Amino acid sequence: NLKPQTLMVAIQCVAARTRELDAQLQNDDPQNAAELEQLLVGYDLAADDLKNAYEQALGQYSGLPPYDRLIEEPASLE
Amino acid sequence: NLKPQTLMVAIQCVAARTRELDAQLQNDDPQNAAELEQLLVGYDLAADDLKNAYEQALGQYSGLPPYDRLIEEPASLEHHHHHH
Repeated sequence: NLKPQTLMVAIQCVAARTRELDAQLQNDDPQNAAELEQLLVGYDLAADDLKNAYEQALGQYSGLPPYDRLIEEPASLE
Repeated sequence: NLKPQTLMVAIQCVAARTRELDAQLQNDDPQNAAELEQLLVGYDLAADDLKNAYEQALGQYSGLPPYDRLIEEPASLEHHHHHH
């Protein structure tokens, strides 16, 4: 079983890549952006599966932050 | 449970973010390098755990790719040549 710290890092990294790829779509060649757009739906499906696993972890383990905190866009970027 | 597809995305996103942090550490004047290194320890630990989970996810005759293919450095596969 994956450790809760692992779930946290995965959640954070999938959220960060999703943001980074989204940010550049506007400038990207439309052909490329369209293909990324489809990859990014796949990222969101993965993100949902990770959330479900994390919610199970929140019922098992203490000392974990709320899900919405993990995926929050960092203040220094917004 | 995590689906195989979810594990692949997680593995590849952790690897991508790891590469981004490594590039920052290699550039001039990394700020808070010790702290970037702390983040990388956690990244590495998650990566190892995800690796183990991915191996667990594979059937005996899986179609899914080797783990090493998921984490390989993209630039390492590129070749670049101008026209003569």
